[PDB]
Amino acid sequence: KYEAPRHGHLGFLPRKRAASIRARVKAFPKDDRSKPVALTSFLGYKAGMTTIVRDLDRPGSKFHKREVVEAVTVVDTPPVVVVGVVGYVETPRGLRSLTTVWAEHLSDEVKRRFYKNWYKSKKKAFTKYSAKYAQDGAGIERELARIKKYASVVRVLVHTQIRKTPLAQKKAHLAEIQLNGGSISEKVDWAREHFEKTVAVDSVFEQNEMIDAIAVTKGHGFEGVTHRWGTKKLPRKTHRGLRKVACIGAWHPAHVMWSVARAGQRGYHSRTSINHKIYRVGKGDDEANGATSFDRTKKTITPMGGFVHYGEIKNDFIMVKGCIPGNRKRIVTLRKSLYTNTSRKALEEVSLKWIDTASKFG
Amino acid sequence: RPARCYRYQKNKPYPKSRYNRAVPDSKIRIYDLGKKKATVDEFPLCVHLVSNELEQLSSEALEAARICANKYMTTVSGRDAFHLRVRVHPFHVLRINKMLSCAGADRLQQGMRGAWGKPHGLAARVDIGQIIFSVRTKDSNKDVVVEGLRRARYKFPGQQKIILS
Amino acid sequence: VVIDGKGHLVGRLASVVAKQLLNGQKIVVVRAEELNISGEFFRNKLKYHDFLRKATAFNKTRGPFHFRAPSRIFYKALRGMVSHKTARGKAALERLKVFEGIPPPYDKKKRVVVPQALRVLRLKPGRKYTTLGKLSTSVGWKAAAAAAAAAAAAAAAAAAAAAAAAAAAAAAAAAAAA
RNA sequence: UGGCUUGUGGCAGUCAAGCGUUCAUAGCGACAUUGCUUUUUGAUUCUUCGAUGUCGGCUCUUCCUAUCAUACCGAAGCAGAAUUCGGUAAGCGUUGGAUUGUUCACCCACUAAUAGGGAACGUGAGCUGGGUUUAGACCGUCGUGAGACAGGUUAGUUUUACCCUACUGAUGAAUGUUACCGCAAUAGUAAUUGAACUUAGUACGAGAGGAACAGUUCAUUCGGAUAAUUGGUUUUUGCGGCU
RNA sequence: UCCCACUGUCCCUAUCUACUAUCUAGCGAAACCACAGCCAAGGGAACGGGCUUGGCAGAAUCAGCGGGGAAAGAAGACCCU
RNA sequence: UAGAGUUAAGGUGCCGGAAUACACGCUCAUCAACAAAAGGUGUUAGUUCAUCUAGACAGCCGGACGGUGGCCAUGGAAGUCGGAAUCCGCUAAGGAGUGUGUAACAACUCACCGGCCGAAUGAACUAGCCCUGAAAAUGGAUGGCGCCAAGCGUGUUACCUAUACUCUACCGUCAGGGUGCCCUGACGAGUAGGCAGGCGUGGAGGUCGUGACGAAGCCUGACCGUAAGGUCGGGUCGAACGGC
RNA sequence: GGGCGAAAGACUAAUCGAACCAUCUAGUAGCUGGUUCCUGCCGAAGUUUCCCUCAGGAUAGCACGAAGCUCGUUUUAUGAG
RNA sequence: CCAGCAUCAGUUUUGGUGGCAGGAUAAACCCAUAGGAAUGUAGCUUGCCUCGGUAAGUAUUAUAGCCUGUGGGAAUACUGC
Repeated sequence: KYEAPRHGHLGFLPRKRAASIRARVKAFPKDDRSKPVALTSFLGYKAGMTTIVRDLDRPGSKFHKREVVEAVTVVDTPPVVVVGVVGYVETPRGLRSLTTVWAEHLSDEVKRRFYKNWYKSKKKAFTKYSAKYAQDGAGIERELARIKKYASVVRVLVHTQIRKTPLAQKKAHLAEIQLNGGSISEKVDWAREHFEKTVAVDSVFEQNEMIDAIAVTKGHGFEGVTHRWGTKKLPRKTHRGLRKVACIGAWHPAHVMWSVARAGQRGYHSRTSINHKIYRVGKGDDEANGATSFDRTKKTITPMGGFVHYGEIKNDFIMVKGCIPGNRKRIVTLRKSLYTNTSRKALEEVSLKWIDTASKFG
Repeated sequence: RPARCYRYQKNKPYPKSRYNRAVPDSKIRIYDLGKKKATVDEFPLCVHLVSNELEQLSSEALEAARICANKYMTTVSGRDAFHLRVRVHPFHVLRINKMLSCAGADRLQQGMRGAWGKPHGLAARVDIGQIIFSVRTKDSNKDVVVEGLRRARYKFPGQQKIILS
Repeated sequence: VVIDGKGHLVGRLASVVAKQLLNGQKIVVVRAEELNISGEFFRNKLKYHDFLRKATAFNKTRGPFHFRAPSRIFYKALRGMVSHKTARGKAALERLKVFEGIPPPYDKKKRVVVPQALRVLRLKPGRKYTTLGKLSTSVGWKAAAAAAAAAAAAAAAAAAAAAAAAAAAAAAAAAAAA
């Protein structure tokens, strides 16, 4: 009953498909016990990268404040629209509300979405898009919600506004998003001014915190043991056992556990990557790219031309030094970081020195 | 074979000078030690290391206890006021089996058949009541063999009961 | 028959509960954490039935499932008496559910009226002995308010008795003043 | 083969007289034994012929610590520091080549440095078939001989689609219903080290030497994230030559 | 065996391509018939999913993969009459 | 072969029926659950003896004396190396010495012994509960829950307990008295094996009896009770077959 | 038991170290396996002298089946570790 | 027709409770009187030290051990009712 060393990550079991295109995360990043109102996460779309030629954050370096080449995902963040701020409190059973406080006017892309009109799946009943529901009487009793003592974290059901980013569809992408803030009272009080229609981007993301890069990754294949775990080939490479593996079980006992080196789905969950440090926030048009060299390929920010398989960016973006899962077209969900490691390098803006602009190709 | 495995005896007697095709050599160096002269003369006090058990005190450990107590009793004097004996001898020649082996061997050496314990060692019998290490030692002041009976029963299998004689 | 598991030993309550469950009588035990198992904090540490070494990481795929809470001890413990094996056994198991806290506000068989044994006196007896609501702490037992609060719930039950209760009492008093 | 004992024996407690400058135990230890134990090394036909297929290594599927190294502590017949020894404690790290079939045997270059034990040593319907059960032919050694040998040499079969289970991915249905997502009563997880800037030329010393403790950065290596300044592929779509 | 140039065998794996797997129609094999199908400890025809206690174990369905039971098969290759 | 009447071997906190009983006691470690050499201020009892108001014993507090460096091993020996004499002194105590210290002097402490205090203390010897010696790999792994009495000894009491024990009847062959058989003794788990008894097919000397106004058969129901398998009855047949 | 050899008993209808087909032939197996109603009466033995004898069997030990009949508890001594 | 099981009235066999008694015996749940040996508690007096107690006398306040003499009590092993 031996062991051979840990080639590949064990605990992505089961390797379940992330059906919904936007990433979810049950364990949300807990409160900013500093900022009086925030959100927990936000929204993005994966677009492309640039080489930010700047200078180091770590100030005591041997080559301190030199020229530094760096990755950056420049993800488009249009602000999300509220349907209603749901006032989750407690009861003596559990995490149960009392009322929501609706928004009056929603967006336009609420037409096609609020349903589950898809084949081999359940509906919803005729809870369609909004008429004019509970907000008038509901807005005052969320004050009385904290007076219960039985009171929990108040949240807000949101939807996107799409075309603004170059993707042309008008059926919105849904999610609930938790409201953070100072205390339970404050994430209710200041969130009354949030449900009006649209929220702020800058409430959750302060410039130069960190931002944990969760999104939905690509489904690579039905990947075998070589790529999915990390086995080799045998150098004889004949017969049956080329890209196979050896042991799955063991003689004594016959019954093993969930470590075994088999084939199946790779990637494609709502997989969480850790503290990618936020570079800058730029609202409109600032940085460019497009340089005629081989580096890595096919995602170009305002060159001569545009991006391939996305569209040219004329919106409002947030720049994360690092990355975030998906590929082109894929809609992402940027969660914030609860444990912010390094000291916040805010107040002033971070350096942009110069950047190229030409073709990307020949 | 440690002396844990030279304890009891389903080895039954076999010890005569007539009927023996020659014994091996022993370790045994000297019997009476300290005083040769005084048995009960100078020494009205004794301790006997009386057996509880019916063991074979093998000739290996027999010399061992006696020679530890020989080397010890030189500090006080190399003929101090004790009389450490050897009594009952290896009369019996200790029969021990092996080289043995059934199939797949030189000539075949058996074990079961070939039951004869082909004479290897020598052992004394030190049964109930009997002692080897009788220590006739002095009345007043220098009694040294009470200590030297820890050093006697150590180089001896079994749990001997110390009796004042 | 509803009892209360409060301020005595664990095994000498479990035994008494089993003979009552026997046929199919619906005995629910209320409180597990205010019982008392014995042992040290040294030998009864490493191999103990919460999380330390043994019974939490104690499973296969088709295999066991234990606990790391002072609530779940008494539930698992009385499968370990009355087993699922016999038909009456698995039936008798469902007649019992244990609760953390005291959700009934009323006074049933609790302290003064209980069976025999139970409330052992430690004088000449007993230097070392544990308590289930100490042992389970650095095992994954948090969240005290949630379970510990239950005491706060039991309080509001008392309150309901003390009312109306208080009223019939004040009356009863005036009755004898007479 | 499995069982049994521990024979043959390994380890420790340890009788502790000796001998190391004085000095039973800094250290070395005559003489050996008692308990434990199953490793050197085998006693036994108990249990087995309608299969009981071998060794070193590649690859991938565990648990314990009889402990090499990382956290924490104490002592010396130890001057700081080099040197010497013992206790708490299993989460993690544990090299590259040459002699030799080969771990053994035996040597070298470094490096922070290169452990112990079991588990059908994962282990031939994943894998090599060098090590490893027959059949060309020769020599030594033995017997009247056909031929033999407790001695060596030369060539000489790894077939095929997993019934049931372990088991890794993907869908379908159960207290009205339900697109959409937060609790944490619980399940799975991640892991290491060195150098340099610099501390400090300070402690302490005959002389070589140079400790406590900070702030700062980064390089080996792993996984997840990975598509821009890198390196390459791109039969899709375009460009050069010959019959 | 030394020696010169050198080498996907490996370091170090990635990418693209032909054909199929997935999925579908038709006609239609193969030797082939144990009640049954969890694990840890315990007793034991002597290494139990099957027997003792305890922990665990639901069904409609398909794609996968080489660890056990020990497959597809012949009355063992060792070994003696 | 069956229901009662009475109890063995052995059990009663609980899975799972029966004391959370009674009396006395060491001990409470979860002891209960392996292990020697060799060893211990846990904790209790008995016996003998040193010791005691004739001032036990501890702590704290002193006198550390004169002869004197007594003498002698030896290169040197110094109380302080080895070995013997064995005192005087001042006769309310200091030995020719309990321990440390420097080659050693140089230096230091004290049983012996002094001074406060004022009651049971201490060595042996014997017995019991504890306690130290004791390492290995899949999930409790020296019980599931767990127990400090729901442990154990000694003394007692209550409840449970083998087709045996035991009541009486019944089943099997055989004996005796007297046929027809009945009374009735002793035993009756069972494989080989022998004997006896009973059920059995094809066939037949026999063959009458039953039959086309419905035979064997097919199929289905009723269906005695010694284990063996056979009579009656219903739907239906279109010629076969048993009294004796 | 011949044909045949530069040798390997290669070779001869997939059979060759003695082709194949048919008959005598249902050769034979001192060894192994399989083998059909019931109850009752009633039911042992694994021991031996002995064998060119050993998974056997003449004989003896013990109870089969059938007919006719058959104890001891213990008292006086005598012999032998 | 055997076993389980059967209206309604009377009776045996075996054991116990509860009440009572004989064999045979006298301790008791607890039983008289006289003389001699003993020694506990309350109260008083006297002496001495000290603020807290102690010693001696106390048959002359009240009561007893153990033996001897005289006199008087006395339900039960077993067995039956």
